[PDB]
Amino acid sequence: REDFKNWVGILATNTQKVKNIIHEEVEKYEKQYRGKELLGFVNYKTFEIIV
Amino acid sequence: VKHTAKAENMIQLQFRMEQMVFCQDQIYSVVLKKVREEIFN
Repeated sequence: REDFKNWVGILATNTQKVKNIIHEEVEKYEKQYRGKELLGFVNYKTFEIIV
Repeated sequence: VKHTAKAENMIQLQFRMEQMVFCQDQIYSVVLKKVREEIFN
């Protein structure tokens, strides 16, 4: 159980960590990808690629 | 008549323009208006 309680800690820790990734992605999406796609609204493919 | 035709084409052209959904900075003011109407209210 000590290990499985640790595994929640990694999921939260990793959930803090991805914020650098999404950040860079959003500025790639802003400087291109939804302006490529005739100006929405939220785009799904940027949302799929990050996850 | 020469001018009724200039007029009749121009109205047509202005509507031909509005088929394209084009977005600009002035939407934030009215996207706030959604949050006013449908969320705060």
